[PDB]
Amino acid sequence: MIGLVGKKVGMTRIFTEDGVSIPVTVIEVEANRVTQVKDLANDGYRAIQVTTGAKKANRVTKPEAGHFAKAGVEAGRGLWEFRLAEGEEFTVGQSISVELFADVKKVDVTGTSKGKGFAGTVKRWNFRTQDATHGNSLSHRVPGSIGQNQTPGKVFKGKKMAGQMGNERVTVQSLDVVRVDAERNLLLVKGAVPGATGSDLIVKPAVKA
Amino acid sequence: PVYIPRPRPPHPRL
Amino acid sequence: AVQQNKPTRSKRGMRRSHDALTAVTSLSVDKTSGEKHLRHHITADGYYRGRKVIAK
Amino acid sequence: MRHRKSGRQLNRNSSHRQAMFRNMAGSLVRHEIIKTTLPKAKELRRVVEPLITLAKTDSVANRRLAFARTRDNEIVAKLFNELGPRFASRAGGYTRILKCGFRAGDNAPMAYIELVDRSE
Amino acid sequence: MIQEQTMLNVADNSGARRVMCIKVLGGSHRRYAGVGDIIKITIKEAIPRGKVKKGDVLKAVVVRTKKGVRRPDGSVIRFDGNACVLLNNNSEQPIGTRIFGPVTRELRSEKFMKIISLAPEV
Amino acid sequence: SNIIKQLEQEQMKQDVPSFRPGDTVEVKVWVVEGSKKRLQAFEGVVIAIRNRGLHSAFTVRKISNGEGVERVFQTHSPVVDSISVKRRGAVRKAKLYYLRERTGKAARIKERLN
RNA sequence: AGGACCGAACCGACUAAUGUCGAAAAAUUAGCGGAUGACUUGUGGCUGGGGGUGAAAGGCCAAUCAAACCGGGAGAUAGCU
RNA sequence: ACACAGGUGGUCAGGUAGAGAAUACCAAGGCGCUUGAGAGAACUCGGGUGAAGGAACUAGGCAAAAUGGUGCCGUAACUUC
RNA sequence: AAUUCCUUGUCGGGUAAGUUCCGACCUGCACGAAUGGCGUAAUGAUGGCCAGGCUGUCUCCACCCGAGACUCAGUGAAAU
RNA sequence: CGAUGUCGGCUCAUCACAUCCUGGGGCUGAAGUAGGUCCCAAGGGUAUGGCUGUUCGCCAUUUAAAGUGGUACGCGAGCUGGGUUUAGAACGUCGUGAGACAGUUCGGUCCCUAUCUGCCGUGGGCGCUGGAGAACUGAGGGGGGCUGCUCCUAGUACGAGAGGACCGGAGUGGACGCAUCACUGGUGUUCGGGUUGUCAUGCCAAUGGCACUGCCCGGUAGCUAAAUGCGGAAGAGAUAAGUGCUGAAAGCAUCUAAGCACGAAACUUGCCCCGAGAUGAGUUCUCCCUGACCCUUUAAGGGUCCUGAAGGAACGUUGAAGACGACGACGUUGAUAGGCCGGGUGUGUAAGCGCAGCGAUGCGUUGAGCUAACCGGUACUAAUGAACCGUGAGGCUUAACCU
Ligand SMILES: [Mg+2]
Ligand SMILES: [Mg+2]
Ligand SMILES: [Mg+2]
Ligand SMILES: [Mg+2]
Ligand SMILES: [Mg+2]
Ligand SMILES: [Mg+2]
Ligand SMILES: [Mg+2]
Ligand SMILES: [Mg+2]
Ligand SMILES: [Mg+2]
Ligand SMILES: [Mg+2]
Ligand SMILES: [Mg+2]
Ligand SMILES: [Mg+2]
Ligand SMILES: [Mg+2]
Ligand SMILES: [Mg+2]
Ligand SMILES: [Mg+2]
Ligand SMILES: [Mg+2]
Ligand SMILES: [Mg+2]
Ligand SMILES: [Mg+2]
Ligand SMILES: [Mg+2]
Ligand SMILES: [Mg+2]
Ligand SMILES: [Mg+2]
Ligand SMILES: [Mg+2]
Ligand SMILES: [Mg+2]
Ligand SMILES: [Mg+2]
Ligand SMILES: [Mg+2]
Ligand SMILES: [Mg+2]
Ligand SMILES: [Mg+2]
Ligand SMILES: [Mg+2]
Ligand SMILES: [Mg+2]
Ligand SMILES: [Mg+2]
Ligand SMILES: [Mg+2]
Ligand SMILES: [Mg+2]
Ligand SMILES: [Mg+2]
Ligand SMILES: [Mg+2]
Ligand SMILES: [Mg+2]
Ligand SMILES: [Mg+2]
Ligand SMILES: [Mg+2]
Ligand SMILES: [Mg+2]
Ligand SMILES: [Mg+2]
Ligand SMILES: [Mg+2]
Ligand SMILES: [Mg+2]
Ligand SMILES: [Mg+2]
Ligand SMILES: [Mg+2]
Ligand SMILES: [Mg+2]
Ligand SMILES: [Mg+2]
Ligand SMILES: [Mg+2]
Ligand SMILES: [Mg+2]
Ligand SMILES: [Mg+2]
Ligand SMILES: [Mg+2]
Ligand SMILES: [Mg+2]
Ligand SMILES: [Mg+2]
Ligand SMILES: [Mg+2]
Ligand SMILES: [Mg+2]
Ligand SMILES: [Mg+2]
Ligand SMILES: [Mg+2]
Ligand SMILES: [Mg+2]
Ligand SMILES: [Mg+2]
Ligand SMILES: [Mg+2]
Ligand SMILES: [Mg+2]
Ligand SMILES: [Mg+2]
Ligand SMILES: [Mg+2]
Ligand SMILES: [Mg+2]
Ligand SMILES: [Mg+2]
Ligand SMILES: [Mg+2]
Ligand SMILES: [Mg+2]
Ligand SMILES: [Mg+2]
Ligand SMILES: [Mg+2]
Ligand SMILES: [Mg+2]
Ligand SMILES: [Mg+2]
Ligand SMILES: [Mg+2]
Ligand SMILES: [Mg+2]
Ligand SMILES: [Mg+2]
Ligand SMILES: [Mg+2]
Ligand SMILES: [Mg+2]
Ligand SMILES: [Mg+2]
Ligand SMILES: [Mg+2]
Repeated sequence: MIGLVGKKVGMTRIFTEDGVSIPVTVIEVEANRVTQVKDLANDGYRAIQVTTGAKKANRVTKPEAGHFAKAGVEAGRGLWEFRLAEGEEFTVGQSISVELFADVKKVDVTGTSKGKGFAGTVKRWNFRTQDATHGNSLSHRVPGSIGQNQTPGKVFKGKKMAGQMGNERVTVQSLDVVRVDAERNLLLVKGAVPGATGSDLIVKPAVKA
Repeated sequence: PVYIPRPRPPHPRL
Repeated sequence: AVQQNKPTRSKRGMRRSHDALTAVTSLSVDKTSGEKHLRHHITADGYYRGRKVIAK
Repeated sequence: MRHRKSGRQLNRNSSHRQAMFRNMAGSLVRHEIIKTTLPKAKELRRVVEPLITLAKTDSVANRRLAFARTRDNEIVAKLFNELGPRFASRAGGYTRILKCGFRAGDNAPMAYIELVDRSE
Repeated sequence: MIQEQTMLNVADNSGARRVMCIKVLGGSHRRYAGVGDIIKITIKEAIPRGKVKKGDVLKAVVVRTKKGVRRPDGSVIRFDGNACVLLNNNSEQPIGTRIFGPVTRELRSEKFMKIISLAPEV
Repeated sequence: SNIIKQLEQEQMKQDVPSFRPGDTVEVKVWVVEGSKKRLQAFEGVVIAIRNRGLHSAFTVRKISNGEGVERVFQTHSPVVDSISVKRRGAVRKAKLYYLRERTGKAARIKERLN
């Protein structure tokens, strides 16, 4: 089915009576309000656009404000989109709560991983460090060779070099839903999800069974 | 100039 | 380490196509003294947002 | 990679930074307004405003803390004698930064930092 | 975290005193041996009339590590040294008849029941 | 976070007694040999305490049959059934890691009797 | 007492790193050797080019050494480029 | 060749600790080394710390780590004693 | 063997595993007696090998402190 | 030959397939297990040590396996320098000798600030035909794809016994990857404490500087691995080798000629990420601007005045964003940062005072004091009115509909 848009509310653990400790990420999933329903006749595919949270009526622009007023919902902190799965139908202005996940066992969570900035090859690609001693000249964390010789005469595309690490769209799949608490608007999922505290997460039912 | 340094020895292609 | 051919005036100017300075888009007029100044900077006489703050 | 970290290094080591901010705190308490660089002023807020918060309560242990942190008895007296009573009702924010152009010799962003009572 | 060249104390009375891990068994490129793990050892130090000889190559099961085991609740059990029980090289079947120092529940399996029974603790 | 504090309060146990590093403490924890649920005692000196609300832990250092053992217990973990202070110690450090390189007579803490 | 020992100055230069369009045409930093002697150092002097001097490496003889440098024979000669 | 991390003989040489002209902190005295201001990526340099392991590194324990003082006890083979 | 080609000779020791090392053998390609032979205490910034300790040398890197690198202002090269 | 750096190692690879493992199959002198041989198959994977400068090889112990080759037997403007290749020295040997040795032995400077191509990242410009804010589609591209063991089936099939399955399930690992910091830890020169030497604050007391953070002991946040969650798939399509069904040519036979099936980690998908400069520049939603004159070759023309929207940019406070740009959040109608308040955390019973003691010191006040980056609040300070850019209804042709 479709997913929800939550916010990463940090991590903690659930102690169970049988003794186990479960590391859970806490995702506050407020009501996702449908701002637009896309269909084959007009858009060519079936999806719902949702919003969540709240913005200020000075940071919401006139185009955004009109797009929200057409739906009848109040402005949220952005818009997301979920493809419909042939069996569900949503109306503009409908609220979807975390109760959508009441029966879900595993979810995929998509976040924007924490940004590491410009990373070297050791950190970014698990490149092996060269010698610390034994004669090494200024070449301890340097990448080593990047190509062969005259015969290729070039570096191949997709060479693992240094560059921007993190700050990108990551999906962690098949995380156990530990708890769905509808009154608190909370989803407790086992393990870590991408991103920092307070970042948007997209939680949808697991695509691999 | 007046002083030209000796060039560095080549790689010993021997 | 070093070039095999000298670059051209064309390549030189194309590289310098990003070296152009940006002028300050606008200057601020002081509430009280009416002097020009940078946003969020005191004026040359020591006013900021209409009040004498330095008296230099 | 600097996530959630505070404190400007200011291209100094820790001992030099500590001594420089001790001196600058003394100078700001003495003159009630000083012209420095903008990053130095922003970093000096976190040095001088705790000193005034300390000086709000006048005990011997507080005098000795202020001395351990400023190393100037004239400064420790101006705090606890003038600035503490002056800012007794301020809930923080005893300093004000005013950006003032750029330095001639190196084009450094300049800022005045003053105490918000200096209206005389 | 036992790897090759790690020296372990001997937790049984098979005669060995210090052994060296020469191979972490099970899996290519496998790096470490935790508690319930079988390693290949050589005997670096033994007692004169023991059941094993110095320089013997055989197997051993780790029973205590300084690194320790973590429990499902997050708890940790660490020890002040790495110890192992020597096993016959073909069938594991501990060589000694006594076992010194405590062990952990991680050793409660079908093949180390002898060890879990002979141990003086846990 | 208020949300996480609310989720952790509802799990924190209230029976947790007061103890300090240096105190000799018996921790009774739950052991499972399959069907039966037994209670096992671990008595030793508290060498470290980590106060983090629900994530609080404490390291107890025992000297078992020969080998010395340390056990980091999670305080609010349901496997820890009970914590009792058998003896109060009079150290003046928060962490007693120097007790690791001490044995016998050099490893004994004077009693607090405060 | 000692071409004794440990160790500063001092005299060296074993290792490593840096530097290698250097701070430096030989260094710096950390260690290292000798450190009352066949020691080290100042000032002055003497030995000179097939000559000197050399606890000897063809080492050194003014950042030049299997024959210094300067000037001359000299526009040597160059079946080579 | 430089306002150059080099070289350059002699004399004077205080305090506390110290065996000391070592070393640390100071005195007298003299300086902050003639680009600064920010930021706080990779990587390089110079350092600090490090779970478990402990030479598995490597040509080689290179480098690093380690040892380190005084007094007393005690000290093997071998020896030219 | 600073000498031995075959050759990593053989046997012994040391290692789980030793082309190195140490001991011995002698089949010395091609030792040998002042161009000295053999030994040798002490000595050596000497060559080789082993052990204890010690460790970021390594498994396998992590973090931190500074100087650069990066941005701004000023000055302003070089090989090619 | 007016120089194309030469072994091995390291680092990083990349391709082939003559395939080492895993996958599929035929034959077997294939009972099972386990093999042999051949065919298909390159998706992924494909040891650590001792010796030696080694490539190689020997050995030890693993592994599902420890593939074979190409790539200047890849890779020194990436590293090393043990070997080979200078100058010293010695041995054996050769030579009268100087010297020589695919003989050995000890020692012996490894430069380059990247212009271009390439590659990894990240921006600016313009375009995309009125402008703008969003959300998408998805051409196309990349990533990923490994595998052990145990148990059930079942001690069943098979087998005289020994031994011992296929097929199909379940669990738990190794290596690899992604994320994260709840836990366990590392770090934590920005927190607290102990302590040595010395100097200073007049002195005592208390503090501060310096001594590598002087040396240490702990330790917040952040970052992080050794910590912890997750992943490789299932499925689908089309196939390889192979196996067929029906079936003539060729009355039979025949997998093939017509036709119809099955068939593998290979291929296309499915999973994840990028992605409309996809100039073939796409779609959807929303928002904004509907004022006049002059001139000329009355041109998709130029000029003047008035008008400046949506939005943006700039500036400021900044960020779990970041080299810089960029990106995100705020700018008084405000929690953006600092301060402050409360808490937490860490350290660990401050100072002063009093008491005991000859004193060092202990005790009480007191789990005190202090406490970074944390949490929750709070306009005290700083985020200024403005100004700036961006316009004024958007070409032609044709077609389809209301006039
Ligand atoms: Mg970041
Ligand atoms: Mg170098
Ligand atoms: Mg280096
Ligand atoms: Mg430029
Ligand atoms: Mg911050
Ligand atoms: Mg200091
Ligand atoms: Mg309590
Ligand atoms: Mg002497
Ligand atoms: Mg000297
Ligand atoms: Mg000399
Ligand atoms: Mg040397
Ligand atoms: Mg000597
Ligand atoms: Mg000496
Ligand atoms: Mg003289
Ligand atoms: Mg010679
Ligand atoms: Mg000379
Ligand atoms: Mg001549
Ligand atoms: Mg001449
Ligand atoms: Mg002539
Ligand atoms: Mg001529
Ligand atoms: Mg100068
Ligand atoms: Mg000078
Ligand atoms: Mg002295
Ligand atoms: Mg001195
Ligand atoms: Mg740095
Ligand atoms: Mg260190
Ligand atoms: Mg370590
Ligand atoms: Mg520690
Ligand atoms: Mg350790
Ligand atoms: Mg050890
Ligand atoms: Mg080795
Ligand atoms: Mg190796
Ligand atoms: Mg090496
Ligand atoms: Mg060394
Ligand atoms: Mg050292
Ligand atoms: Mg010979
Ligand atoms: Mg021999
Ligand atoms: Mg001879
Ligand atoms: Mg003779
Ligand atoms: Mg000598
Ligand atoms: Mg060895
Ligand atoms: Mg630069
Ligand atoms: Mg500049
Ligand atoms: Mg040539
Ligand atoms: Mg040429
Ligand atoms: Mg093939
Ligand atoms: Mg393949
Ligand atoms: Mg392919
Ligand atoms: Mg595939
Ligand atoms: Mg070797
Ligand atoms: Mg061989
Ligand atoms: Mg070549
Ligand atoms: Mg090659
Ligand atoms: Mg190259
Ligand atoms: Mg090479
Ligand atoms: Mg190089
Ligand atoms: Mg060499
Ligand atoms: Mg020679
Ligand atoms: Mg694909
Ligand atoms: Mg691919
Ligand atoms: Mg945390
Ligand atoms: Mg810690
Ligand atoms: Mg620390
Ligand atoms: Mg931490
Ligand atoms: Mg004084
Ligand atoms: Mg005092
Ligand atoms: Mg001083
Ligand atoms: Mg000093
Ligand atoms: Mg499939
Ligand atoms: Mg604030
Ligand atoms: Mg007290
Ligand atoms: Mg007190
Ligand atoms: Mg006191
Ligand atoms: Mg406290
Ligand atoms: Mg507080
Ligand atoms: Mg106000």
